[PDB]
Amino acid sequence: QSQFFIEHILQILPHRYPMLLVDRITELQANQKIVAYKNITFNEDVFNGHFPNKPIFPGVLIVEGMAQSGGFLAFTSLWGFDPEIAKTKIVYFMTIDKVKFRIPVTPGDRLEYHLEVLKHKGMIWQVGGTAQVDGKVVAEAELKAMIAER
Amino acid sequence: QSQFFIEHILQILPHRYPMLLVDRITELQANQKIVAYKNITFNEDVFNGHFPNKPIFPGVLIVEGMAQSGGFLAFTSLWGFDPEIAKTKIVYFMTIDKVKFRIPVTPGDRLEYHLEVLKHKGMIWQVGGTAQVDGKVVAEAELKAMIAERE
Amino acid sequence: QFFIEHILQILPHRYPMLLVDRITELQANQKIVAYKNITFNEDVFNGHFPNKPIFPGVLIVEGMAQSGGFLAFTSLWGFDPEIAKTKIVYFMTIDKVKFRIPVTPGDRLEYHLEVLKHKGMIWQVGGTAQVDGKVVAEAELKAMIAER
Amino acid sequence: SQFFIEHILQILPHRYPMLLVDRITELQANQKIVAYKNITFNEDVFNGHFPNKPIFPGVLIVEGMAQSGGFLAFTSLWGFDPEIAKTKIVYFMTIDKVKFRIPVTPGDRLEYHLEVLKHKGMIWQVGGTAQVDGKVVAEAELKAMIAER
Amino acid sequence: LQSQFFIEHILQILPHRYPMLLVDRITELQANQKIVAYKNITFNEDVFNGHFPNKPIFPGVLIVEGMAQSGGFLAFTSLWGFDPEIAKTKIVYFMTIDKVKFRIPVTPGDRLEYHLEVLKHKGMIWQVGGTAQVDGKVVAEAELKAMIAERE
Amino acid sequence: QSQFFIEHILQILPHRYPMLLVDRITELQANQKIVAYKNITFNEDVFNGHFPNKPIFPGVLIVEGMAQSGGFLAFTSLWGFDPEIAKTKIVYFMTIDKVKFRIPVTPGDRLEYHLEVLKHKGMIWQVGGTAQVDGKVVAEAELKAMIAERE
Ligand SMILES: O=C(N/N=C/c1cc(Br)c(O)c(Br)c1O)c1ccc(Cl)cc1
Ligand SMILES: O=C(N/N=C/c1cc(Br)c(O)c(Br)c1O)c1ccc(Cl)cc1
Ligand SMILES: [Cl-]
Ligand SMILES: [Cl-]
Ligand SMILES: [Cl-]
Ligand SMILES: [Cl-]
Ligand SMILES: [Cl-]
Ligand SMILES: [Cl-]
Repeated sequence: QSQFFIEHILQILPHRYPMLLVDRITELQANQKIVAYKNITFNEDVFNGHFPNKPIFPGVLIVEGMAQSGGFLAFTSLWGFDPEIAKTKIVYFMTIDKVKFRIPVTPGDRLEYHLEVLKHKGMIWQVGGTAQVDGKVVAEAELKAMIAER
Repeated sequence: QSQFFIEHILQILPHRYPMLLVDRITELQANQKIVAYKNITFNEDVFNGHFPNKPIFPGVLIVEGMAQSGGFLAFTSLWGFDPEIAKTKIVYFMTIDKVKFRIPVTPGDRLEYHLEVLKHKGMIWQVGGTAQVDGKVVAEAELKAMIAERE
Repeated sequence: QFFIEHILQILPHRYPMLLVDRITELQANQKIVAYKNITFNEDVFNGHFPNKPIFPGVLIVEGMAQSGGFLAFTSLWGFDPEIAKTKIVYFMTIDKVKFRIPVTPGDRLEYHLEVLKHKGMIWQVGGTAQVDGKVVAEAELKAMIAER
Repeated sequence: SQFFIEHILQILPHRYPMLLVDRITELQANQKIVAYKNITFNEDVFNGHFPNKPIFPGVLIVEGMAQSGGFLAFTSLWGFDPEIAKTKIVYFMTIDKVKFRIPVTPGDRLEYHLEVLKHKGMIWQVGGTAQVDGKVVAEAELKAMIAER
Repeated sequence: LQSQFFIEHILQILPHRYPMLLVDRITELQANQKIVAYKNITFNEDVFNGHFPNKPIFPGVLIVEGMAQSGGFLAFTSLWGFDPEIAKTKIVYFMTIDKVKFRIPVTPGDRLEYHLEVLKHKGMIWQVGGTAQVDGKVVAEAELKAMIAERE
Repeated sequence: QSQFFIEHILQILPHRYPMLLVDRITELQANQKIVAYKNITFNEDVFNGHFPNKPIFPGVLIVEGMAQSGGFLAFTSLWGFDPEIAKTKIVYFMTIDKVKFRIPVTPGDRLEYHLEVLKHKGMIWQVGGTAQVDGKVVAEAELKAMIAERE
């Protein structure tokens, strides 16, 4: 497909509350790129501690959302939307590089992940891109993952 | 004076996690109307139970969100943006009428509240409006809440 | 009576949105009496409100809808956990609700719903929420049972 | 003789999700207390105790009796005094003769019945039962120690 | 029957789940005799939000609960060995708790070690006693009798 | 000093539940290095979703933990144990580089943070190091953080 909602995302990723950080897929081009996003609301538990009276979505969780997006891209590229096969795979994330945070993310923001395949050799996938809020780059990162059996 | 962010909301409304359901205020007209919104994400505890495998933002919480929007409008119309006064006030729901849910709200939606003051007298405010997602009415509601000093 | 275990087999709601603990009375297509205990040990109170525990008015209504939901499921298909696991419930309308007394921890929130009208999966009920014999709230609502 | 959650919050230092006393229905200084905690499915504890079979932890029933006994010990000496309450801490040294007879589930009103067995200085020993609708669901003896915060 | 079991194995034997599964690993196990396990204590636990604000103390009753779960694992395990399918139909219940003594407060950063020994077993009835230790020191003492019952 | 417990960490770091991922500091050298750790237990909410029936501590949270240790070093380096000045600040992640995840971290693990100061000037600190479990490197990373006025 091209558009995947939360119910579809749930069938592909093993992630669940409170670590499923991708609400909807707006664009998906097999083996090339994925545009998705996660809404940022105050009503999230992480905001209880990050930080009191100063709600700021954790930079490491922006990268996690990006990794998740990359993982969905990789998986669908190999087997498409296949819930059955999804249950038998795992995407190990081996490395993270060139991460830069330019603007803080906060409640009310629509955190949009933009990832593209940088390299794919065998079970290894290298993805990179940015996270954006209303058109502006809020962060960037590269990630390398390996695909294996669960 | 017309747009407020989560920090400004925290200084006005007494609500807190997991019952602070307004993330940002986009426009505000004293004693008249207010437009605000709350982002809906899967990463909300309410979804563990509503319902398993089928994330649906609870209709009653959409109404709560509209009430809180009215509350913000009510408080600032009264004392303006005054945190020290807001600090010791709570808000009680008095009545709810003519609410209709038209479209289910799910993760990924930007729930936009549109409230207009139908009548107010002292601490008693009567608002009515809609909750919208991508310009479409997903809910209609009318409510009356009371602002009161913690005692 | 129907205890939490039975309620779980019929209603699709789960933590932290399952707000009915026990069903004390049930009369098909007529009325249902049930309740939910209110204790400080509930997450909602962390935010409603700090230093002043007030059970949310909208949750009192949710508790009434669920009570009504249980009446709809059983009136429709009897106590059938199998048919129940395929359905969910949507709120359609809420009207004429009034809150008279705040519900707080230590209260036994009793739901009293009667059937006003029904047709197919669409049920309209109304009644009150009571604490120690006094009406703390009134309400009318219409909900729809659907295939998830 | 009757304290509601706000009063309880001013005396006990416990907070969510460890404040296990909702209301105090009876209190005789140096003698006894009767209080209760409502049990509802809407409690986080039930997610794991246990999945598909909600049962209020027996050790949490004891904790509730401890908190009640500590509330008794404290108010007996200083009464309803929020200010002093902040300068003291009632922790427990021992717990004994505990027995569980009936499982406590969502829908039950868990009533704590503690009495002062003996006390000397800041060391108080209470004991009694946990009851649901008139029946004994548990019994226990505890020895608290009141010290400076 | 092995002597070391990790969380993956504990999850298959005990029915407890978040936030009441209080045993993270088993370091030694001896059928009908004893068990040594532990639970890591971190600030990132919901219980510390209210016990207590600004002064995180791991609840004494939870230390006891942890010892009971250890004894429970030992009991079931001594009887059926590592049998997940059967474990799934049994459940251990507290019958009594006696001689509980709290000696030292447990706090975030501590490794709460459970040392339980079988004082008497007879069918589904098990009486165990032991201590909760932190860095070699006894922080708690307890004794309890449990029952292995049917889940239905 | 050289060792701080949870009560000291609370008075310095702005992080609270569920994002305070450092439990104890075992070694600290002003402007040079720090060794701290966070206990890993199944009794953590994060494990409900990462992942069901297969608890693994999130790699990004391991880095976050290293960042917090660095932040604790940075602050006490410039102000010592000063709770009054500590509450007038937060820390912002600026960059992360060279992170390798070698071994999965699970309940029962004592996640040890080893960080050294690579560069530092003003409120800008650059640290790098590893996260260890029973003396084995389970991860590596470099990061730059900034201590900023709460405003
Ligand atoms: O160690 C694991 N790493 N990654 C799992 C995983 C799987 C997919 Br599919 C994915 O898109 C991503 Br991102 C993952 O992290 C893992 C191990 C077991 C399970 Cl059941 C799930 C995940
Ligand atoms: O320190 C204990 N209990 N409570 C302590 C405590 C609580 C709050 Br509230 C407080 O502000 C402070 Br000063 C305390 O020491 C304790 C003392 C002994 C054991 Cl064996 C276990 C716990
Ligand atoms: Cl950050
Ligand atoms: Cl709904
Ligand atoms: Cl209300
Ligand atoms: Cl139990
Ligand atoms: Cl304790
Ligand atoms: Cl990971």
